[PDB]
Amino acid sequence: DALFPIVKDDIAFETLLTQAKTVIEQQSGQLWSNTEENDPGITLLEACCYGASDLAYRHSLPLRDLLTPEKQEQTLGDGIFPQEFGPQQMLTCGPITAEDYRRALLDLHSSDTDNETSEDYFFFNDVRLICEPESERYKYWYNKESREYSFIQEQLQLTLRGNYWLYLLPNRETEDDKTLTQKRLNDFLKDNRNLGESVSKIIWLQPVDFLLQLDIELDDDVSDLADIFAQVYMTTEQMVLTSPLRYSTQAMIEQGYSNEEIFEGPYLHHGWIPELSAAKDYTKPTELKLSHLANRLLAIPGVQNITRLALGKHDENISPLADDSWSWTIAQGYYPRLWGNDPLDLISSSASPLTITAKGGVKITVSKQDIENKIIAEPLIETQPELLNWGKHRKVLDYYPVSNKLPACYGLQTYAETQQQVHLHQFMLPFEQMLANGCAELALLPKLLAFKQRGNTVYGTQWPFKANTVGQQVHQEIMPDLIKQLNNDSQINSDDGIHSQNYTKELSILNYLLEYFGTHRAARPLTLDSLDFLSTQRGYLAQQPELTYQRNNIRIDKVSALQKRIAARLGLGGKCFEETSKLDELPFYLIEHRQLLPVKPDTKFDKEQKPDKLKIKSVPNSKNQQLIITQNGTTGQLLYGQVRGQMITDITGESFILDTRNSTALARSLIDVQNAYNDGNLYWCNSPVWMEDMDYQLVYASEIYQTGTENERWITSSPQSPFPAMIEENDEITLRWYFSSEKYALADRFSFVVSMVINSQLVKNDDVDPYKLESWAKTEILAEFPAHLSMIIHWLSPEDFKDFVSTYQRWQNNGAPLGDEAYHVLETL
Amino acid sequence: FPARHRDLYYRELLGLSPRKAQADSVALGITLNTDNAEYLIPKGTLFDAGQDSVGNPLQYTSETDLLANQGELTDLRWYRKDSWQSTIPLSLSDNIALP
Amino acid sequence: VTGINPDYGRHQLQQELSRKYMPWAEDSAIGVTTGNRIDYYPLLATIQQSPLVERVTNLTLKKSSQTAGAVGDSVEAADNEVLILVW
Amino acid sequence: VTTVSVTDMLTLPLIALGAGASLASGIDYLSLAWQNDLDNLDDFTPGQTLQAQE
Amino acid sequence: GFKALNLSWFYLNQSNTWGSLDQLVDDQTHNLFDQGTWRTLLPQDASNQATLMPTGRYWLKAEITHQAESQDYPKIKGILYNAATATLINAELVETDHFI
Amino acid sequence: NRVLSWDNIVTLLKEQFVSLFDVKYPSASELTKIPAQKEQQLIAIPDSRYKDNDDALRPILNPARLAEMVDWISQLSSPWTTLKINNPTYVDVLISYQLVF
Repeated sequence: DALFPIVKDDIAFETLLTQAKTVIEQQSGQLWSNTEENDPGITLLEACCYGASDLAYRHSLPLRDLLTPEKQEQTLGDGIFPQEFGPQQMLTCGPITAEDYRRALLDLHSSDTDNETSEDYFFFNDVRLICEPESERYKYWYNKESREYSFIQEQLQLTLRGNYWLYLLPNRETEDDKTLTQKRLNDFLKDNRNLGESVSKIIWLQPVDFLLQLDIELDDDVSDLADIFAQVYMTTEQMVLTSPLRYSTQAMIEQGYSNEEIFEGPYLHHGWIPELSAAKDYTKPTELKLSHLANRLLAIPGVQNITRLALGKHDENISPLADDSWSWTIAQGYYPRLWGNDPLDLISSSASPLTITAKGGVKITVSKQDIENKIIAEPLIETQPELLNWGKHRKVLDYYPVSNKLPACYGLQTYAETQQQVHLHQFMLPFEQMLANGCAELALLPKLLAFKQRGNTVYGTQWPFKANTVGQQVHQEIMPDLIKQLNNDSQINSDDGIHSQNYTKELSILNYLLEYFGTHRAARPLTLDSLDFLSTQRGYLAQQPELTYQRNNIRIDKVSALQKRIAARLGLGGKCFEETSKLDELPFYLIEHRQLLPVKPDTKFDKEQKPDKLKIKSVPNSKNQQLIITQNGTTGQLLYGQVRGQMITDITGESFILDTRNSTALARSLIDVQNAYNDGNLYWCNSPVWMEDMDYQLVYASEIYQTGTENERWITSSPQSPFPAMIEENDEITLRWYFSSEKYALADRFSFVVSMVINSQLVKNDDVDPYKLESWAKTEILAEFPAHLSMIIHWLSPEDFKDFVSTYQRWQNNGAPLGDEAYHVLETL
Repeated sequence: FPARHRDLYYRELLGLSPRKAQADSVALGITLNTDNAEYLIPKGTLFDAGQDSVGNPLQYTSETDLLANQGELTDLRWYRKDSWQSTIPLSLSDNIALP
Repeated sequence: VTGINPDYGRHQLQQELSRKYMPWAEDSAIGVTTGNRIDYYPLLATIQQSPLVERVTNLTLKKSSQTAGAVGDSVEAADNEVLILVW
Repeated sequence: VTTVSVTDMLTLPLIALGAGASLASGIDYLSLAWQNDLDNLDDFTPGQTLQAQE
Repeated sequence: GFKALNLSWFYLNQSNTWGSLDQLVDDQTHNLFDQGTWRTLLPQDASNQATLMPTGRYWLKAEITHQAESQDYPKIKGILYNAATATLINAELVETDHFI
Repeated sequence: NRVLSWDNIVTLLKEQFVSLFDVKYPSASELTKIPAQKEQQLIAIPDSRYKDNDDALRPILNPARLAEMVDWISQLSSPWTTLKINNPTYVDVLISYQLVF
């Protein structure tokens, strides 16, 4: 990685001096003919030739060393490239496919985080993600006349698309205790949610004891008995409940895989899963085939023959297959568990279904502890991020002035007092500056090619001389002017403002670096801010690993990767590329329509009920209060997000908690409901109507706009009346007003729809046509837009945009809860 | 340095390498000399395809044993549904050859 | 196995089993039991080892005169008898 | 292998001459810098020790 | 090919009939779906004197379940007798234009 | 190696299948369609060398080939998407010019 062994002959002082003398001959051969060791011109040139050789030697150092900054700068946990740019983050991707969710969920481990118990195990043996079945689809009804929406069935049918059913097949330790598994699963599902999709149901498969009757005959010369029992149980357990096969990165390399396919799919911390078992369908009874168990058992060393392989006592959940002697049908929602709760105890029992016989008629019995000892534990794989560790920082930046190499007879060693000495010092100064700049340019290399935390300078410069030196004293009065020029010629932004050539250079470097990841720089702005535009591009490059890994991920109170990609492509709004940008007033916002819907509730609670216990608590260090309601016989029947406009927040035990923050009405009539509870006449139920149709306020435009006839009036958008997002010409209107034709209400508006609220100040310009410009922006964005999504454009005046920003920020801060802020957000669209 | 910087990232950190060449396959028909009723050509027999442009010889390896004989496919005919119509695309007793 | 014609698969299985359980027929090159017993499950494992076989769903062995045995029933031979598989 | 001690106002070519005097084939200033892992041609201080191989 | 046809193979025997041949067919074309090898053993009772087809040549007959779409049938462009498959060796020493 | 955007579909399909000359996806005017779209529709213009018909100017791929493309591309997509690849609908554009040679 060092150029020195290749170029060590072209860097030498003699080679460079020969080239310099050739130029002197060609250009000034008839005026400068004496070029021996004694010529004063050559001695000055020879010194500069040594400096040129020294500068070239610095460039021929190892590549990794030149990319390493000073010790005080090297960030912890990084290397030549930051940690997030490793293969585990740049070649993988977040779970997109149903199979990807299988891989990501199977990687969960009990030791991933801090734990309550010291048992190391994988939570699930198998999972299966499917779309929500058509029969149980999320349906809701619109009333033709009442103009409202209800979950209870001329009413018309509407369907919400995007919903997953998660079937979980737990392991043995997981079935013992599920509290830790449930908590970790909820955290994973929250942070791995795709745009427009959610898990509407979690199903746990129940175990059914599968008592297998097995008769095995041993060879006459068997040495170890407990070992054969361990092999038999391990082989049989795998044949019934085959576990995923994981490998470390080195093992996958040894198997012949390449890094292209090793880091494929989601990033698994506990081993790679190249091949998975065939995905089963858990919406109907499944099959269990054990015909090959004979082949595997006979392959165990020490096992001679098998005399019986059949099923013992089984309940109705297990039934024999049709015409298959060694296959069985497992009822829907159930999975086969081998030999009950404690297998090894059953084998060691006198009534063991497994019978081992040697020497024709000798029965073999082994205690449980011996079988436990012979069972080995699979080691825990843990793949850490790959790094190219820091090299050795090298003092390339250090510069030694070249006038110090001249002999003492030239007068440059003592302090200058005559005109001749000063003139010689001034003659050499531009050449020392050029050599020093080359040294400073090479020292700037780690910052020039940095993927993140880029600087303000594009060219390396420095002052050649140090303090208390002969050279510094001579140039004392000229240093401020030259240093000012050096800064001007190097910095992108200075006191004078934007340097156009330096600005263009920075764009080219960013575009070259962006081409590493298959993207490119955005077009130069025409009506935008130069500094803001640069922030978009630098943030685009710096967050490349996160942006594409989470290409389809959305979380509450976090700027989605889709919004960042749109901003980067258009080169607008660089404030969104830094975390905790909750006060920066982004030029546009993205809203997921599905977030403004309630969870479909149970049909039991449609009718009114009376709570069996009720209390009010005030949260500490805040003015809000929580209303706690307790009703019996409701375990596992109430869900978070269940919905006037009051949402259930907690499901702790048999009590659910409402919050006064989400509803001002609750914060006002808290005494009245308390009084209603006191006399026992407070009733709660599922909301018969959860959200109504949209009707707009009537607001008249200014007189200047009123250029129509007696039957023509102009209606303007108002802060109390948002502009309709679906208005079409020649549409009948009924006077507040609404659309007489209700086909707008029949159209689906929540399945894979995103709303983009944009400030209208951007298009406020004399020479900008908003409609032509808007069409161009959609064309530019379309290439990188998700295929299964639709976007709605909302133009907002600079005044009501602030109100939307204040409301949306507060809504997301609270956790995106349905309520006054959420319903206000719904109205604004 | 820009070229050496990208190479270090792709090859050393990400560990990616260019793909190697893929070997091609051919189908060979064998005609036996008139004095052999049957011959066995074992798997791994080498066949010559000449040389490339630079002069390196080209060789191919048989993949499966072949039990050749003196026969030859000569005729090919079929009929189809409509009644039924028949045709003879190929025949060696006649001078009708496949297009 | 998917893509294999059942008649071709059955024909090849007959040749493989005849070679295994009638060693004297194929130029006597493999040392195999001298036609003494035919065990049910070792025979089942032998059938499923063929690359063309995916899974055996049913197996039955019936002697020349005796009734067909049940699942897991082996076949014995007299001191002067040698068992031969037939199809 | 020979070892040399750096004194005041010494240059890399001068160190090579002194160090390379005992060596059979001498040494050049570039080779001497590479063997000592110098960051530049002046990356040494008085009192430091340098080495020169064949 | 575009689809996997339903084929049944027969051979002309001395009894002037079509004896079944499916038990001796080693089809690597996946029922006339893609290019490949095709090997069979000619039965001992095959006849080249039968009057069902022109004499002097042994005959094989394939029966195909009729396909409604005429474009689903494969486009045969040649059949090789006494055919084998060969693969290049020392590919790393060959010029690139040969592969192109 | 995953499909989320239109560019991802075009890039991955052209890499995998050599019979494709170009793949078209809907214009930007349909991304604002409020009723959304259940099926994502692409247009595959095949290379004339791999056409399944006689006309070189209007190549047509066999439906079996298009089915394999849909199956392969669906394996790298979200389960809530339905990608359909169809033969193009060719429209003649009559061009007439008056010329001086």
